[PDB]
Amino acid sequence: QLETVGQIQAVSMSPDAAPSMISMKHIGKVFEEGDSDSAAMIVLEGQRPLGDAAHAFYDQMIGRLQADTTHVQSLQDFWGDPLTATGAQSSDGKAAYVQVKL
Amino acid sequence: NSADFLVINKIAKAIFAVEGISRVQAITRPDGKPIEHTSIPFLISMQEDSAAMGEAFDASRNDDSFYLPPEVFDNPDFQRGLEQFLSPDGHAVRFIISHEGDPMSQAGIARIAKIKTAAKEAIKGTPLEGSAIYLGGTA
Amino acid sequence: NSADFLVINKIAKAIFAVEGISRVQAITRPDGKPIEHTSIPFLISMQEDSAAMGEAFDASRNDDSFYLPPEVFDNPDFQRGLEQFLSP
Amino acid sequence: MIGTLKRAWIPLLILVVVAIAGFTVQRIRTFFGS
Ligand SMILES: CCCCCCCCCCCCCCCCCC(=O)O[C@@H](COC(=O)CCCCCCCCCCCCCCC)COP(=O)(O)OCCN
Repeated sequence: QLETVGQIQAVSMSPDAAPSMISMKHIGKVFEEGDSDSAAMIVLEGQRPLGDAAHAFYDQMIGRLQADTTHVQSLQDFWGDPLTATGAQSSDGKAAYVQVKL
Repeated sequence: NSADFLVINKIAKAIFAVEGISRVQAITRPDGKPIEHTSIPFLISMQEDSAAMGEAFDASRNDDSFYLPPEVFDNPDFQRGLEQFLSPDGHAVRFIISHEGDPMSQAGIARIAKIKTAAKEAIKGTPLEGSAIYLGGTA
Repeated sequence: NSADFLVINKIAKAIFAVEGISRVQAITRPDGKPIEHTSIPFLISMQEDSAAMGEAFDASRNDDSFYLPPEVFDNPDFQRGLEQFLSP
Repeated sequence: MIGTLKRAWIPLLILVVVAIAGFTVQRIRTFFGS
């Protein structure tokens, strides 16, 4: 049916000549992290401030995510590093996130 | 190197000073807040009056002045943050910018040219002048 | 006088901060680049590391601070440039 | 001659319209990216 072929042959949203697409491809290439525009944000939110079990689960999660080479191209930890940890955490400490490049 | 981190912090500040920009994140600002122990009461380093000054400049996140010694590029707990923000050969640095309101409004889209202009005027007259400025994102 | 040269450097930087302007040239900046050894670590002065801050603040041509002590107005290497920029 | 260009005024008007439109289109195609 028409929808199957339309889903097979989908085309990008932005042209290759778009300065933002040029910029995103170049940024991803220079930092050795993929040639795409996609990126998801795995937010994890806790009803109480995120503790050490949260960090253990998060470490396991990023381990499982990095291992899949087919779809996950990279991810910026920023929370598994104490120097940048507070850059991936809400002010009240109940939420944290990690960006994954697809 | 310590010389080109002053220009990196200058770019970070010049971007953070754009209107609808909040929470710029750089290597000299690894969590949107400046690195402690880098403001002016620490470039100057009896002490009980020069310690309260450093503590008043650390409690305010004051980052008008800034210095990071060359002793941090071999600090083993700094390389995992140095790899995220600088290219593996150090030739390119990246800043992660957040907006205040809606990124995809009419204003969050008019802020893109302003971010590029701010970053361009920050390196004017510095040894990084003439560098290529790439701005990717969703807005 | 060293008091008014701070306002002069302030005017130089405020003009340099205009968007389409490059290479402002003033007495406190006689070649579009700030004068060396006037930055923030040179009004401060364990020593070999402070000499590293001194060169890091000059290898970036930083100009967030400027003093230029008052005994440079009698330096003969200064008058030929001071006559080009300030009135007689 | 005017007598013969007014039996073929429709194809001539079509040519001039298509030419102006095509030039304007190939001019506007260049603005994006640049
Ligand atoms: C979005 C695109 C729009 C672009 C185009 C805008 C419109 C442009 C209008 C230009 C008018 C040119 C057409 C001239 C028609 C001439 C008529 C003619 O030559 O023959 C008639 C002769 O009748 C006359 O006497 C007309 C003589 C006057 C012609 C003078 C041209 C006037 C130009 C008008 C200027 C308006 C331009 C507006 C531009 C924005 C009768 O011939 P026929 O019955 O045998 O043909 C029919 C069978 N195919």
